[PDB]
Amino acid sequence: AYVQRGAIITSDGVTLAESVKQDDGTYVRNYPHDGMASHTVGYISTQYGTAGIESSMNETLTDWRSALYSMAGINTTGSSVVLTINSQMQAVAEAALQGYSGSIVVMDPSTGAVLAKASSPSYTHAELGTIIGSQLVDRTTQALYSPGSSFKTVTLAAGIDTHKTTLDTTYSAPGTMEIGGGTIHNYANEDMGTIPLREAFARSSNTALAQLGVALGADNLVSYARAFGYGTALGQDFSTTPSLMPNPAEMTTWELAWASCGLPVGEHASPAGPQTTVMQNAVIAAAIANGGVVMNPYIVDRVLSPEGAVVSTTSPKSLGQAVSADTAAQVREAMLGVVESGTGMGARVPGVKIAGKTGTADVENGNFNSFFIGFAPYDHPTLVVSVVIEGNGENVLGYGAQVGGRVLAQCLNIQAL
Ligand SMILES: *C(=O)[C@@H](NC(=O)COc1ccccc1)[C@@H]1N[C@@H](C(=O)O)C(C)(C)S1
Repeated sequence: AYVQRGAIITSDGVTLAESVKQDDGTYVRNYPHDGMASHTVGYISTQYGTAGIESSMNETLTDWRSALYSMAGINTTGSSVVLTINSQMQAVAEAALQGYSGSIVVMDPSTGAVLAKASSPSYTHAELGTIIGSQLVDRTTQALYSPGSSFKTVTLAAGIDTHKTTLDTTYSAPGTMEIGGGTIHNYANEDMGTIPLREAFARSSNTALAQLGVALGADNLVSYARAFGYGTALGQDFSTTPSLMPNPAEMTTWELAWASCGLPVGEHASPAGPQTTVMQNAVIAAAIANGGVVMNPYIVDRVLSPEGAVVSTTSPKSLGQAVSADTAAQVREAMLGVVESGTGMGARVPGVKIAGKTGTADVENGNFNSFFIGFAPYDHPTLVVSVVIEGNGENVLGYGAQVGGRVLAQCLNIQAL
């Protein structure tokens, strides 16, 4: 502890972590704006473990002289870390989760840079010096959720990219339908008649999208999911638990039908899926917004020497092209429909074209979660949002979309400055 640890700063210059020298000789870790991006800034605690940047960039932040403790402070001084996080967007995301459990990720679609990353409930660093699904879980990257209908984005992308369907192709979308010996149902058993795929997607018909998933087959469904990041521990410089899909060979038709609507119901050796992180949902939206090119997200922009010189800069890196540019353009158009006339009207913001996909998924004892992935502006997107609002007793139907749209609009205004 005699070696001064480097600082952690936002892209807009807000210091979130500093080490301060003491007369004693040692350094104490200070956290200005304590409470901001806590899970991302992280900590090193005996009781609570290690997390975030303090942990992952520990060496950067962290010979004859080594044998002398009195000289530790002299030779080495840790380098600082500038994050991609913008403090104003981070504040926007934190304000939007007040009163709720869940998370939000805002990301640049062309690079995968994480501009805001918020999990709720959260905590302060002061609180770690006391006794405390807890606040410590990072719901953006280390909690897995059934994505529900937000995953239809992947089903749609795969259907179009394999040239098995088009947005104007019609589908029967009844209230209930037998598939693989089990029943699939639209929400509220709504019978929508025969409708084009773009409308089945905007209105989020499970019966229609399940039919597409069965037409694709398990290999295709899983393969496309993986091409968007499933099975990868996303993040160049932060830890994300991989999103999961089953071994396609173990899937049944009924399982496949539900999986295509974002509900993991499989029973077999491999995991049931899809199970997703919010960060993964953001990566999917970004890929779609970025002409199909998937980017490995990152949260460190650059590293600075104690003197203030740039030691290294992170380079954006692609995880591949999951779908063609033509496919991505069709998926974007379908997502515009979700917001302009479908289940995502709550995301609309006057004067800006926002596109996205909603989902709602049942969890334990009558609880359900609301999801939204989206991007803006529709034409030439410069931001992507991914949201989950956990209901845990409260009815949060459509909340993801409302939070998502509000966050995108506020972040676009910040970008314009
Ligand atoms: C996708 O998520 C869909 N979900 C369902 O039909 C199951 O939905 C619910 C579970 C619990 C409580 C209420 C609904 C279809 N898409 C949803 C969406 O948010 O887009 C939906 C509610 C419109 S139906």
